[PDB]
Amino acid sequence: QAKDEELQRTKERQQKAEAELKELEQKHTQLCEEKNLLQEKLQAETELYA
Amino acid sequence: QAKDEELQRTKERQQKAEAELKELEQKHTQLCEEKNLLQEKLQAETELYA
Repeated sequence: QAKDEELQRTKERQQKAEAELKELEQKHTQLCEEKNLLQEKLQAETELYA
Repeated sequence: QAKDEELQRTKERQQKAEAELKELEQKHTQLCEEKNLLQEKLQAETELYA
C-alpha cells in the first residue's frame, strides 16, 4: 500500500525536476545579466560619491 | 517483477535529475551568499541618498 502510493509521488518528482531544471536554466540566464549590470552600477555609484 | 524492471530505470531517471540539480544547487547556494551580501551593500549605498 505504501509503495504503490509512493509510485504516484515518484513520477511527480520526475515531473517537478524537469520543469524545475528549466525554471533554474531560464533564471541563471537572467542571473548572468544580473551579475554584470549590478557590478557596473556599483562602481559608477562610488565614482559619483567622490 | 514487471514493475521493478521499469521502476529501477524510473529510479535512475530521478537519480540523474537530482545529481544534475545538485551541481546547480551548490552553485546557487554560493550565489545566494554572493547575492545577499551584494543586495545588502547595494541597498545601504543608496540609503544615504535619502
